[PDB]
Amino acid sequence: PEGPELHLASQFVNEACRALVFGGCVEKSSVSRNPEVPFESSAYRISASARGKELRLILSPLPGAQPQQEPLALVFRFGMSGSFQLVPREELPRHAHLRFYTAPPGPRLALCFVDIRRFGRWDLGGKWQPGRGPCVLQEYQQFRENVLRNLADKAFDRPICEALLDQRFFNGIGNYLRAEILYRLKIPPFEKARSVLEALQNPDLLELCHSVPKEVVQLGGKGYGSESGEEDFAAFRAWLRCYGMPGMSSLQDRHGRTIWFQGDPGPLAP
DNA sequence: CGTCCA
DNA sequence: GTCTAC
DNA sequence: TAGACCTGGACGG
Repeated sequence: PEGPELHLASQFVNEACRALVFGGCVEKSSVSRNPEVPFESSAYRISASARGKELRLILSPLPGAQPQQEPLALVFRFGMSGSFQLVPREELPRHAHLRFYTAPPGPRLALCFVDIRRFGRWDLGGKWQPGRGPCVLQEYQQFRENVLRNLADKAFDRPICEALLDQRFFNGIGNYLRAEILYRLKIPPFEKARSVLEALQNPDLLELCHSVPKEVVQLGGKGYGSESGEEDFAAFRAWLRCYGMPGMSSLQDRHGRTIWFQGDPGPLAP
Protein backbone atom coordinates (compact mmCIF):
# COMPACT_ATOMS: atom_id res chain seq x y z
CA PRO A 1 0.00 0.00 0.00
CA GLU A 2 1.24 3.51 -1.01
CA GLY A 3 -0.32 6.98 -0.51
CA PRO A 4 -3.45 6.27 -2.60
CA GLU A 5 -4.19 3.01 -0.71
CA LEU A 6 -3.71 4.82 2.68
CA HIS A 7 -6.00 7.67 1.48
CA LEU A 8 -8.68 5.24 0.21
CA ALA A 9 -8.42 3.24 3.51
CA SER A 10 -8.98 6.49 5.47
CA GLN A 11 -12.10 7.20 3.28
CA PHE A 12 -13.30 3.60 3.77
CA VAL A 13 -13.08 3.93 7.59
CA ASN A 14 -15.02 7.27 7.56
CA GLU A 15 -17.81 6.12 5.13
CA ALA A 16 -18.10 2.67 6.78
CA CYS A 17 -18.04 3.91 10.43
CA ARG A 18 -20.06 7.19 9.91
CA ALA A 19 -23.24 5.58 11.45
CA LEU A 20 -21.47 2.98 13.68
CA VAL A 21 -20.91 2.98 17.46
CA PHE A 22 -18.16 0.76 18.91
CA GLY A 23 -17.82 -0.40 22.53
CA GLY A 24 -15.53 -2.61 24.64
CA CYS A 25 -11.74 -3.18 24.39
CA VAL A 26 -9.47 -2.68 21.38
CA GLU A 27 -8.55 -6.41 20.97
CA LYS A 28 -5.08 -7.29 19.48
CA SER A 29 -4.08 -10.77 18.11
CA SER A 30 -1.73 -12.77 20.45
CA VAL A 31 0.96 -12.87 17.68
CA SER A 32 1.27 -9.05 16.94
CA ARG A 33 4.53 -7.61 18.45
CA ASN A 34 2.70 -4.20 18.16
CA PRO A 35 1.61 -2.43 21.40
CA GLU A 36 -1.69 -3.28 23.20
CA VAL A 37 -4.06 -0.26 22.77
CA PRO A 38 -5.16 0.86 26.28
CA PHE A 39 -8.76 2.07 25.56
CA GLU A 40 -12.12 0.71 26.81
CA SER A 41 -15.41 2.68 26.21
CA SER A 42 -19.13 1.63 26.43
CA ALA A 43 -19.77 3.81 23.30
CA TYR A 44 -17.30 5.51 20.90
CA ARG A 45 -16.82 6.45 17.21
CA ILE A 46 -13.79 5.70 14.96
CA SER A 47 -12.71 8.29 12.36
CA ALA A 48 -9.62 8.37 10.09
CA SER A 49 -7.38 10.77 8.15
CA ALA A 50 -4.30 10.03 5.95
CA ARG A 51 -0.91 11.68 5.47
CA GLY A 52 1.37 10.17 2.84
CA LYS A 53 1.98 6.53 3.86
CA GLU A 54 0.39 6.93 7.37
CA LEU A 55 -3.23 6.78 8.63
CA ARG A 56 -4.41 8.23 11.99
CA LEU A 57 -7.51 6.67 13.68
CA ILE A 58 -9.22 8.74 16.41
CA LEU A 59 -11.32 6.81 19.01
CA SER A 60 -13.90 9.38 20.20
CA PRO A 61 -16.17 8.31 23.11
CA LEU A 62 -19.83 9.50 23.18
CA PRO A 63 -21.16 11.86 25.88
CA GLY A 64 -21.64 9.82 29.10
CA ALA A 65 -19.81 6.80 27.79
CA GLN A 66 -18.07 5.07 30.66
CA PRO A 67 -15.28 5.29 31.69
CA GLN A 68 -14.96 9.04 31.24
CA GLN A 69 -12.16 9.45 28.79
CA GLU A 70 -10.44 11.76 26.34
CA PRO A 71 -10.35 10.67 22.66
CA LEU A 72 -7.32 8.45 21.77
CA ALA A 73 -5.39 8.62 18.43
CA LEU A 74 -3.38 5.74 16.91
CA VAL A 75 -1.23 6.08 13.80
CA PHE A 76 -0.85 3.09 11.46
CA ARG A 77 1.78 2.22 8.84
CA PHE A 78 0.50 -0.55 6.52
CA GLY A 79 3.80 -2.13 5.49
CA MET A 80 3.43 -4.42 2.45
CA SER A 81 0.01 -6.04 3.25
CA GLY A 82 -1.85 -3.83 5.80
CA SER A 83 -5.56 -3.04 5.22
CA PHE A 84 -8.78 -2.21 7.12
CA GLN A 85 -11.82 -4.49 6.84
CA LEU A 86 -15.37 -4.26 8.26
CA VAL A 87 -16.35 -7.96 8.79
CA PRO A 88 -19.07 -9.77 10.88
CA ARG A 89 -17.81 -10.38 14.49
CA GLU A 90 -18.11 -14.21 14.05
CA GLU A 91 -16.05 -14.20 10.69
CA LEU A 92 -12.79 -12.25 11.55
CA PRO A 93 -10.12 -12.72 8.82
CA ARG A 94 -6.85 -14.61 9.28
CA HIS A 95 -4.20 -11.91 10.10
CA ALA A 96 -6.74 -9.54 11.75
CA HIS A 97 -4.13 -8.13 14.26
CA LEU A 98 -6.17 -5.16 15.73
CA ARG A 99 -10.03 -5.29 16.12
CA PHE A 100 -12.64 -2.67 17.12
CA TYR A 101 -16.11 -4.12 17.96
CA THR A 102 -19.61 -2.62 17.37
CA ALA A 103 -21.80 -2.08 20.48
CA PRO A 104 -25.40 -3.30 20.31
CA PRO A 105 -28.33 -2.87 19.00
CA GLY A 106 -28.03 -4.41 15.45
CA PRO A 107 -25.41 -6.81 13.99
CA ARG A 108 -22.08 -7.46 15.88
CA LEU A 109 -19.41 -6.15 13.38
CA ALA A 110 -15.60 -5.70 13.75
CA LEU A 111 -13.28 -3.09 12.14
CA CYS A 112 -9.97 -5.00 11.65
CA PHE A 113 -6.42 -4.02 10.85
CA VAL A 114 -5.68 -7.10 8.64
CA ASP A 115 -1.95 -7.53 7.84
CA ILE A 116 -0.89 -10.96 6.39
CA ARG A 117 2.93 -10.30 6.60
CA ARG A 118 2.78 -8.22 9.86
CA PHE A 119 5.13 -5.50 8.47
CA GLY A 120 2.58 -2.83 9.58
CA ARG A 121 3.00 -0.88 12.85
CA TRP A 122 0.78 1.29 15.10
CA ASP A 123 1.94 3.91 17.68
CA LEU A 124 -0.13 5.27 20.62
CA GLY A 125 -0.91 9.00 20.49
CA GLY A 126 -1.57 10.44 17.27
CA LYS A 127 1.62 12.17 16.00
CA TRP A 128 2.76 11.77 12.36
CA GLN A 129 6.23 10.26 12.09
CA PRO A 130 8.85 12.97 12.82
CA GLY A 131 10.91 13.33 9.59
CA ARG A 132 8.28 12.30 6.99
CA GLY A 133 7.67 15.25 4.63
CA PRO A 134 4.37 16.76 3.48
CA CYS A 135 1.79 14.39 1.85
CA VAL A 136 2.05 14.35 -1.98
CA LEU A 137 -1.78 14.06 -2.18
CA GLN A 138 -2.90 16.54 0.52
CA GLU A 139 0.07 19.06 0.83
CA TYR A 140 1.32 19.51 -2.80
CA GLN A 141 2.75 23.03 -2.33
CA GLN A 142 4.54 22.19 1.00
CA PHE A 143 5.85 18.92 -0.57
CA ARG A 144 7.04 20.69 -3.75
CA GLU A 145 8.83 23.44 -1.73
CA ASN A 146 10.37 21.00 0.84
CA VAL A 147 12.21 19.27 -2.11
CA LEU A 148 13.38 22.40 -4.06
CA ARG A 149 14.56 24.07 -0.77
CA ASN A 150 16.71 20.98 0.14
CA LEU A 151 18.32 19.68 -3.12
CA ALA A 152 21.72 20.06 -1.25
CA ASP A 153 20.71 17.11 1.05
CA LYS A 154 22.80 13.90 0.48
CA ALA A 155 19.52 12.07 -0.43
CA PHE A 156 19.62 13.85 -3.87
CA ASP A 157 23.16 12.53 -4.52
CA ARG A 158 21.30 9.20 -4.98
CA PRO A 159 19.74 8.37 -8.37
CA ILE A 160 16.18 9.75 -8.95
CA CYS A 161 14.40 6.31 -8.62
CA GLU A 162 16.14 5.85 -5.20
CA ALA A 163 15.41 9.43 -3.93
CA LEU A 164 11.68 9.08 -4.96
CA LEU A 165 11.25 6.48 -2.13
CA ASP A 166 12.73 8.86 0.54
CA GLN A 167 9.65 9.45 2.79
CA ARG A 168 11.43 12.60 4.21
CA PHE A 169 10.79 14.20 0.73
CA PHE A 170 8.17 12.00 -1.08
CA ASN A 171 5.83 10.86 1.76
CA GLY A 172 3.34 8.49 0.04
CA ILE A 173 5.40 7.55 -3.09
CA GLY A 174 6.22 3.80 -3.25
CA ASN A 175 7.81 1.30 -5.68
CA TYR A 176 4.85 1.18 -8.16
CA LEU A 177 4.39 5.01 -8.20
CA ARG A 178 8.14 5.72 -8.91
CA ALA A 179 7.84 3.29 -11.88
CA GLU A 180 4.63 4.99 -13.14
CA ILE A 181 5.86 8.59 -12.64
CA LEU A 182 9.33 8.17 -14.26
CA TYR A 183 7.70 6.27 -17.22
CA ARG A 184 5.23 9.19 -17.80
CA LEU A 185 8.24 11.60 -18.28
CA LYS A 186 10.76 8.99 -19.60
CA ILE A 187 13.32 10.15 -16.95
CA PRO A 188 16.09 7.47 -16.88
CA PRO A 189 15.67 5.84 -13.41
CA PHE A 190 19.44 6.21 -12.63
CA GLU A 191 19.79 9.92 -13.47
CA LYS A 192 21.23 11.71 -10.35
CA ALA A 193 18.22 12.94 -8.30
CA ARG A 194 19.73 16.48 -7.93
CA SER A 195 20.22 16.83 -11.78
CA VAL A 196 16.54 15.94 -12.61
CA LEU A 197 15.25 18.52 -10.01
CA GLU A 198 17.94 21.32 -10.28
CA ALA A 199 16.13 22.15 -13.63
CA LEU A 200 12.96 23.22 -11.65
CA GLN A 201 14.15 26.06 -9.29
CA ASN A 202 3.78 20.44 -19.48
CA PRO A 203 3.70 18.67 -16.04
CA ASP A 204 7.21 18.48 -14.42
CA LEU A 205 8.27 15.54 -12.15
CA LEU A 206 6.92 17.10 -8.89
CA GLU A 207 3.42 17.81 -10.41
CA LEU A 208 3.38 14.05 -11.32
CA CYS A 209 4.35 12.93 -7.74
CA HIS A 210 0.85 14.48 -6.98
CA SER A 211 -1.32 14.04 -10.15
CA VAL A 212 -0.41 10.29 -10.64
CA PRO A 213 -1.31 9.01 -7.10
CA LYS A 214 -4.42 11.22 -7.45
CA GLU A 215 -5.33 9.28 -10.67
CA VAL A 216 -5.28 6.13 -8.46
CA VAL A 217 -7.43 7.71 -5.67
CA GLN A 218 -10.14 8.82 -8.21
CA LEU A 219 -10.13 5.31 -9.87
CA GLY A 220 -11.25 4.03 -6.41
CA GLY A 221 -11.24 0.36 -5.29
CA LYS A 222 -7.90 -1.18 -4.14
CA GLY A 223 -9.74 -3.17 -1.35
CA TYR A 224 -12.36 -0.51 -0.41
CA GLY A 225 -14.62 -0.03 -3.48
CA SER A 226 -17.79 -2.17 -2.86
CA GLU A 227 -16.65 -4.01 -6.09
CA SER A 228 -15.84 -7.77 -6.13
CA GLY A 229 -12.26 -7.89 -4.69
CA GLU A 230 -10.38 -9.18 -7.81
CA GLU A 231 -12.42 -6.79 -10.08
CA ASP A 232 -10.65 -3.82 -8.34
CA PHE A 233 -7.26 -5.60 -9.09
CA ALA A 234 -8.02 -5.85 -12.89
CA ALA A 235 -8.83 -2.08 -13.18
CA PHE A 236 -5.67 -0.93 -11.27
CA ARG A 237 -3.62 -3.45 -13.38
CA ALA A 238 -5.24 -1.88 -16.53
CA TRP A 239 -4.13 1.57 -15.18
CA LEU A 240 -0.39 0.57 -14.76
CA ARG A 241 1.66 1.53 -17.89
CA CYS A 242 5.16 0.46 -16.62
CA TYR A 243 5.16 -1.53 -13.29
CA GLY A 244 5.69 -5.28 -13.89
CA MET A 245 4.12 -4.86 -17.37
CA PRO A 246 5.19 -7.17 -20.25
CA GLY A 247 8.31 -5.93 -22.19
CA MET A 248 9.56 -3.47 -19.51
CA SER A 249 13.25 -3.16 -18.49
CA SER A 250 13.86 -3.89 -14.75
CA LEU A 251 16.87 -3.45 -12.34
CA GLN A 252 17.57 -3.69 -8.57
CA ASP A 253 18.50 -0.28 -7.02
CA ARG A 254 21.32 -0.06 -4.36
CA HIS A 255 18.74 -1.36 -1.74
CA GLY A 256 17.70 -4.40 -3.90
CA ARG A 257 14.22 -3.09 -4.96
CA THR A 258 12.95 -3.74 -8.55
CA ILE A 259 12.66 -0.40 -10.49
CA TRP A 260 10.68 -0.87 -13.78
CA PHE A 261 11.30 1.42 -16.82
CA GLN A 262 11.32 1.85 -20.62
CA GLY A 263 14.58 2.39 -22.54
CA ASP A 264 17.80 3.88 -21.06
CA PRO A 265 18.51 2.76 -17.45
CA GLY A 266 20.58 5.95 -16.82
CA PRO A 267 24.18 6.88 -15.80
CA LEU A 268 24.25 5.36 -12.20
CA ALA A 269 22.75 1.84 -12.91
CA PRO A 270 24.22 -1.39 -11.36
C1' DC B 1 5.91 -31.33 -3.79
C1' DG B 2 9.35 -26.77 -3.63
C1' DT B 3 11.86 -21.87 -4.82
C1' DC B 4 11.18 -17.18 -5.96
C1' DC B 5 8.61 -13.07 -5.42
C1' DA B 6 5.74 -9.26 -3.75
C1' DG C 1 7.87 -0.82 3.09
C1' DT C 2 10.26 -0.04 6.80
C1' DC C 3 13.10 -0.32 10.93
C1' DT C 4 16.85 -1.27 13.60
C1' DA C 5 21.32 -3.55 14.56
C1' DC C 6 24.99 -3.66 12.28
C1' DT D 1 22.50 1.87 5.36
C1' DA D 2 21.41 -3.15 3.66
C1' DG D 3 19.22 -7.14 5.36
C1' DA D 4 15.58 -9.33 8.77
C1' DC D 5 11.03 -9.20 9.42
C1' DC D 6 6.49 -12.32 7.37
C1' DT D 7 2.80 -14.99 4.66
C1' DG D 8 0.36 -16.47 0.59
C1' DG D 9 0.35 -16.90 -4.24
C1' DA D 10 2.49 -18.03 -8.90
C1' DC D 11 5.37 -21.06 -11.27
C1' DG D 12 7.91 -25.32 -11.99
C1' DG D 13 9.38 -30.42 -11.71
